[PDB]
Amino acid sequence: PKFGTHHKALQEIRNSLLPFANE
Amino acid sequence: TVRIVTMDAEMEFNCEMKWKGKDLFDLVCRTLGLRETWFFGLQYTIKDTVAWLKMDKKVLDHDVSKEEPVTFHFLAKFYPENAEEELVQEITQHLFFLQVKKQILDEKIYCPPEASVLLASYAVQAKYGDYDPSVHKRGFLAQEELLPKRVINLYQMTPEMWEERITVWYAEHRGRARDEAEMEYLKIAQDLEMYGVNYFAIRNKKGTELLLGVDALGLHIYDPENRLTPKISFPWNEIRNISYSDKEFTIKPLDKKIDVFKFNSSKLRVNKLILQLCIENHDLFMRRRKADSLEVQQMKAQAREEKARKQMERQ
Repeated sequence: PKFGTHHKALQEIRNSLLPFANE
Repeated sequence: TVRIVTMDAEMEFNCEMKWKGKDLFDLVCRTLGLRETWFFGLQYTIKDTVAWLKMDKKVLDHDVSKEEPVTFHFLAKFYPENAEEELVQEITQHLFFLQVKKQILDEKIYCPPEASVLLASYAVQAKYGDYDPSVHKRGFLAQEELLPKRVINLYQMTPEMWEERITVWYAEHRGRARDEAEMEYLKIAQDLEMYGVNYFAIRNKKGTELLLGVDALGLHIYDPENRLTPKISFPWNEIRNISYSDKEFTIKPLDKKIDVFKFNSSKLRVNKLILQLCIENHDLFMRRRKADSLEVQQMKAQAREEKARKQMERQ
């Protein structure tokens, strides 16, 4: 799969950034 | 006088007048101690045009400027599918890491925001070694270029907030030596959609403007506004034949149920480059699917002895 064994960290990072999106 | 710029060094060589591209390239690779020469080339730019030094042509005969320090950039021209399975020497792994990190930070290749944070955390581990709260205090990354500007501009976060998020993941990388951290950076980067893709402007037979992508996996056709997701892909082992005649390329799939794809490209010099990238990417695709040559087997044994020699001094 894409980004191999880093899916869990990538999704956690996505969640941490979301409140601060410019939109 | 020829100037050679690598990702981290600048060299000067007393090039002979009757020397060809092969002679200068071989000297650079010998000076660097680099044996995986097939990935690399010497690049130059003249009147807004990216070109590679031809091995079978005289250095001075090329369309390069006649400036006192004739300059070339030593760069990877071809990319492995899986750097962790293919790159043998530490020098090659490091030059790929530097080149790819520069492509991400300067936005040559797109990177989602979350991947940019995880990639930065491995670049920090590679540069600083293990996170140590005694040494790496708040603000230690203030002067580092860590993320693409595109990513910073998508969020309402301060530099300190970005540093904090990167540091969380940096702390998880405890135990990774520099080569291990740089290889984890490449393992993430090599899965990005634009990684290693050479794009060219083309038109289909109805005149529609499209892009051809030539890469380690095969050939890909894109709408010009979306370089991430091909409209159609032709993996190297699914291509029966590639034909070229009078500015027209024809991709003939091995699967009869897939239509033959024809397209045009306007510049002869670019068309020669497209064909060169097709042949060598297809050759490298086949090579990585067969058992290691005796030369590769011996290169791996020597790289293992070098890694163990360096580990003895640290322990």
